[PDB]
Amino acid sequence: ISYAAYLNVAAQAIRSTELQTASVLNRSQTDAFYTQYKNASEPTPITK
Amino acid sequence: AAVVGQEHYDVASKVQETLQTYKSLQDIIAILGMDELSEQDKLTVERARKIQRFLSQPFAVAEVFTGIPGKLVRLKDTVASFKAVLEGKYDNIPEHAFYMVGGIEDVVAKAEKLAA
Amino acid sequence: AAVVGQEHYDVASKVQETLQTYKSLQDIIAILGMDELSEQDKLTVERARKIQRFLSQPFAVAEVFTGIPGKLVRLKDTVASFKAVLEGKYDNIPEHAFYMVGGIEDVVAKAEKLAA
Amino acid sequence: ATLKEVEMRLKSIKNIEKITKTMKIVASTRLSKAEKAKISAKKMDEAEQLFYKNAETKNKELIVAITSDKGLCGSIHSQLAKAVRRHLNDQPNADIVTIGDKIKMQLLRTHPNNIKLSINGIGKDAPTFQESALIADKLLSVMKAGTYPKISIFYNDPVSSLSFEPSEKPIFNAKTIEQSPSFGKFEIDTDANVPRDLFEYTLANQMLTAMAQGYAAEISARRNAMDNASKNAGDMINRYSILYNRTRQAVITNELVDIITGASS
Amino acid sequence: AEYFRDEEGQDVLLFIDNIFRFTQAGSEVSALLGRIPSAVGYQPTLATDMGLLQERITTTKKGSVTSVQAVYVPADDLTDPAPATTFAHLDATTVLSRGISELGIYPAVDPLDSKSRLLD
Amino acid sequence: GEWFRDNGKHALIVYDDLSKQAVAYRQLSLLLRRPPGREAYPGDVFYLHSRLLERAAKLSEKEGSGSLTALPVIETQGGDVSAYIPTNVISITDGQIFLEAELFYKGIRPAINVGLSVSRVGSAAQVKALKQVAGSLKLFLAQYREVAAFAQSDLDASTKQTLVRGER
Amino acid sequence: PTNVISITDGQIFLEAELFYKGIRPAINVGLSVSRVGSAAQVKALKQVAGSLKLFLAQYREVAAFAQFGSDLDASTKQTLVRGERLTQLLKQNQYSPLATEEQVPLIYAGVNGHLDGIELSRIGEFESSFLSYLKSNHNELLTEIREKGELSKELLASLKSATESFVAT
Amino acid sequence: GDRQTGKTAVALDTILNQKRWNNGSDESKKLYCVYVAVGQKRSTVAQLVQTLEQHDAMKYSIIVAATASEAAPLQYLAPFTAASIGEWFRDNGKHALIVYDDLSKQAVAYRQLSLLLRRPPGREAYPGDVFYLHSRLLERAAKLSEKEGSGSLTALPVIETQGGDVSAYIPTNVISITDGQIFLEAELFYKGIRPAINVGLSVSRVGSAAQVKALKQVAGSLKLFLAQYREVAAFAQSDLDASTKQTLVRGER
Amino acid sequence: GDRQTGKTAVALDTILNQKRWNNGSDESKKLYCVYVAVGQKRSTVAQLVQTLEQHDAMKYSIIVAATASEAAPLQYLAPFTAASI
Amino acid sequence: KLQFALPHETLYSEVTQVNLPAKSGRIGVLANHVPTVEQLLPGVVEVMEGSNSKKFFISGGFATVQPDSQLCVTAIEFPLESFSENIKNLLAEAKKNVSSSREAAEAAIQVEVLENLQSV
Repeated sequence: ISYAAYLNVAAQAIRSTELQTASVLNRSQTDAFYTQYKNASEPTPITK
Repeated sequence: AAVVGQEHYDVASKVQETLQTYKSLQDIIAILGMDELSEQDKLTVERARKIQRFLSQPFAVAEVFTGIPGKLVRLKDTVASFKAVLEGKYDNIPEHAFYMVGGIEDVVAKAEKLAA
Repeated sequence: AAVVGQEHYDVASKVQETLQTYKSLQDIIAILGMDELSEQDKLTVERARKIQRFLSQPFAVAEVFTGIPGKLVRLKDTVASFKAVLEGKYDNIPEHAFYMVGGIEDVVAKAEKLAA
Repeated sequence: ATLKEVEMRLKSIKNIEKITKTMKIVASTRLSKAEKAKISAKKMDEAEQLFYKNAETKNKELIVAITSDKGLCGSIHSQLAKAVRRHLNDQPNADIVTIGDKIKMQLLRTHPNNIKLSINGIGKDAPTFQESALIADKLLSVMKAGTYPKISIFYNDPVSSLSFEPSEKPIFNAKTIEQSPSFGKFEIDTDANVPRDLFEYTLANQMLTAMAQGYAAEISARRNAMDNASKNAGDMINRYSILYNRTRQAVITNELVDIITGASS
Repeated sequence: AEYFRDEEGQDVLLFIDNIFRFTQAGSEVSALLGRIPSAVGYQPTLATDMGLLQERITTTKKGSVTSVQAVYVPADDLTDPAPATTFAHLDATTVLSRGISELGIYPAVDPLDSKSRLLD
Repeated sequence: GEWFRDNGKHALIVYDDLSKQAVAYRQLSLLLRRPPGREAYPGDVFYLHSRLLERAAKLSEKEGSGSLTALPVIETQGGDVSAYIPTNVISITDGQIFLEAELFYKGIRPAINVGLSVSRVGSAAQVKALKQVAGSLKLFLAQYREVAAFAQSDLDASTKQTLVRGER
Repeated sequence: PTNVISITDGQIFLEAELFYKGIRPAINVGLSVSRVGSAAQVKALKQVAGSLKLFLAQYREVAAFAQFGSDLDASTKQTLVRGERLTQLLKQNQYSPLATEEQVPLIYAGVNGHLDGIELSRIGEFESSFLSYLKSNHNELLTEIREKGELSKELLASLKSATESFVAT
Repeated sequence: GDRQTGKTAVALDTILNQKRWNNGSDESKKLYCVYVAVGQKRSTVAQLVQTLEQHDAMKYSIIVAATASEAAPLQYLAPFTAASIGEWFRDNGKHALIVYDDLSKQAVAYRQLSLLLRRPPGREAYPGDVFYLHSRLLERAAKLSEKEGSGSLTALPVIETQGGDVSAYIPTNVISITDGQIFLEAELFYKGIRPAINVGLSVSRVGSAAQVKALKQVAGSLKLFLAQYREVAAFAQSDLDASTKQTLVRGER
Repeated sequence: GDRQTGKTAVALDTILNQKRWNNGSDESKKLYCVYVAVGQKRSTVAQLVQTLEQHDAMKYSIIVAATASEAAPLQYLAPFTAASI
Repeated sequence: KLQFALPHETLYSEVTQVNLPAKSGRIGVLANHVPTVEQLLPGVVEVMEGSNSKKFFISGGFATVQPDSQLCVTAIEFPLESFSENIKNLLAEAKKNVSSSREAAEAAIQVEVLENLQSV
């Protein structure tokens, strides 16, 4: 796993410790899609 | 209200509000987009779009105009059928399967028709 | 067409359409800038602004009042000049260049003057 | 007729004025969060920049660009498009990763060959580390980012809280980090692969900052635009109001003529 | 007022209520008299009637009447002839408003819509 | 009404609708060939309506402390409050109530839009109790109108608070 | 104008702006109505132009939305694209009428989406060429439409196939 | 333009400016100027008279008066009568000028008379011979030929644009008769330009063979330049090239 | 729709398509067409007849005319007498 | 000095002691330290400006003493984690999850963070 993916998981994991914040949860939840492209042609948008 | 049936009135009031909201929200969708409509607003819009075409039904005198034989849908049946939509029992039915057809039973049948 | 020829008629048709478009987007442009409108249309709009300015020619009788010696250009030349402009070949030069002058050649030359 | 079509159009203009006003207010609300983010992010970035400066690190290639899903933010989308196009002269073969729908659409038109990866669902949200990290993870794998010893990112720097200048910067690849003039004062370790880690880390950390800057410029521009919109609508109100008043008088006159004509007989 | 001015040498101040309703009343009498109602209903003798009224209010060498009139603009349409004719006679306008009263300021007169042709 | 009023009693007379009364006067005038006023409605219709509407009044105590309250009804021509008969009547009347069609559709049935309702005598006669508990209400609703159009996403707490109070 | 409108069985509103826009002859199809309605028009041509009204009506709504430059979903842009092609189809040369036998194919192509595919600029080329192709090859098809004036299954299939064969000109 | 924006003042300045030639030694440089006051407060006119006598110009000028109170037929005949006086100077060949303030109010007077003569109402209820009246009036003011001893009688007629609606029937009718117009822009008048004569909508159709050669040379192309200022300030409300800035800075100055 | 924006031309197009049946043997689809021109100048009418002769449809066409010059009673009577034909 | 920034917010700001768990074991910084780049591991960190000490739980990042004695620490998401058995339950789910899949990395992180929680 890539270092920044690893760290991302670490940050996310670290926010759930026992206590929570909405802004925290918002900072740790994102809805996005890799609208995959190709040299025009688009492989299907795989969710982030 | 009570004269046309308290239930009938309330259902029809809900329909009217739903439609009135939809007409106003068309302007919001027009410039701003549909992104500024909340989930609740979006559900009201989806119901209105379905209702708008649930109203669409053929008539015997548009066998001549079209060919479809009219749908004589009794008042009691209509109150029920519209009530169902509002309850969201047939919000699992496509908008075009509300279009130009009869009552709720028919709407279900046309859902099957689009389905296969 | 075939009264003034198909080629003339085609050239004129495009001008009419272009100018009508330009008039059509006058509202939208005013309420919100051209950068918030489609890029393709923005080219059309810029072309049309040029065409409008191109249409001015000083008068050869009100030379005093205009303050510029008049311009009368051959009909055969005129068709050629507009054809080029519609293909935007020489379009890349100021609105001022297009304004109050004769032929395409004059516009180009006046662009050189303006550039200096 | 005249009267109703005037009146309806004037009503439209009024409603537009109200909407552009409304939009401007909501834009302000959003703007506060946006600016706050840009500060915190930039401070973090500056901590990294301290390294890059002191290291004097420096340095196909990647192009990444960012403009939100949403439009009517002004010319953020198209000023950035123009500035991408300028550096697309420089390297025509560079692979453009388009972050958000507006930059996606415009760049996709000028060259679709470049578009290999594109994202969506970024613009509506305020930038978050989660996005950057995952995008970064995909950037390495999908774009083979490491293959390109040059990476470059485009965003909109919010020059003033009334202006935006589209800007680009170069992300430091692991090759660059290796050969950085000063690197000896900094302690490397054979039990670390600090180029391969720092590259990855600054890919995201820089990108998040770029996103925060972009988002702030976008929302700021939108506020400015929506304010200017309200003004344009006001002018339209005034011209149609004069017309309305004139039209009212005219109707009375036309009606009067009918009465007179009747009376004369 | 003229007895006061001319024959008691007084300065007087003459309030009038709606001069819209002065016009309106005149318009009706005109129509009743069968004279062709001129544009926007108002009497064809609109100008002349104002001329007598607003030139009998003046500074004589004995006194001077001064007149404050109330103009009930119909929909604020100043382009309507009755307001226009009034504004021609008027020398100053004091533009009272409720917005100003709501800023606590009584005098409730608009600061930049109050204008006079005597302020010079 | 005068008999009741004259006896010192009180009563409420609702003239519904003076617009059709106007039409009748128009019919009379046209048939008598007397020229019809502005917007083809008789010229001295103002005089007639005003005469009628001024026979409704709160008499003095030497006149036996009585009244004839009145509430004339004018039918708008598709919400047109500009038109010779509306403008005239608006001038005569002291107060207006302006019902709003949008509100009717939006389920305020009966529908009243209190922005365009006005009272020019208003609270001068009001229940004292009702005065106490209703100054706030005018202001709250006023704010609610302004923040109505800010109810279309990311909302400030103050506006959102106003919006909640106003909707309820 | 009010008086005549009542009298007639239908009204054929024309629009000046659309004339300049290039739909010449220019028909204001929004206000072109027949209160009495249709039943006189070739049976074949009736079959083909069935959803032409729906497409155009949808196009009108869609077009208004589209010029705000607001984000449009693909469904609206299917309509928009289709609508645009239809508009280009409508335009016709002055003093040149077109036989119904050769209007049935063009409407078939459009409604069966073949036209919707091919690009806006070359619609005029497609129209001319398609007709030429039918004149060359499916001249039997044209003869049959002329002769029988209602489309059989065989004609519909033949026509579908013909359009497919010449789909990209 | 719009009344009482010191509409009167523009004319006063002209009469006063030409005081040095009206107190000149050549009577073919002395304009004998006639002020026709139609539809004006008798008090205001009396103050105007005092202004003229303060600027000591009254002795070369006539005042004809048809105040607001004065009878509507008299008001109708008021410019025509004044022009008869004007023609005597003109037919002495001697220079003269006549200012008709405000012919728009004369139109209303003739309207009253016409309506009471039961002539059928024209556009905006103004009688159909309103054109005939104005054209007849205007064409009695002239620069005669050398044969006739070149009798100038310079007409300046002041039209009161209600709401600045210049499409209006009475204004358009006047515009078509008059040689040039001196449109005044109210917004600018208010906005500190005094006098605020917008030059985008002011024209003169034979002025370009009137004023001295010095004022042709120095003033050459300034009309173009300040109609470049109009263009520049059209698009001023974004990017400005140094060329654009130069024009804008010059234009504003 | 708005005047003379090829207002005439729409109608003429119909006449041209009536060539296909009219020229055709189908006499039950043969429409003899009557073009009524009211209030139009002689030159306009003359141009039209030239167009009709050019398309040689002037054999089944009747043009009943009452030009602007031609009397107001005759113009009033002109639609009704065209109807009789 | 020692300066720590984070993407939501960061504050740090000469002879002070930082105690760090780094991809170099544990490192202590006291005043000037050699200029270094160290990858910060998911860590429990103590920072002491003067003798006063503030204790931070850190999600990994980077640590870099600059030559100008600016200890640039960049980390993501807080010693707030000290509020703290749902993380143990989540580690059990995550362990199961490794069988299917990123989940392996997640569970590794869960153990590391759980260890860090146990330390605090």
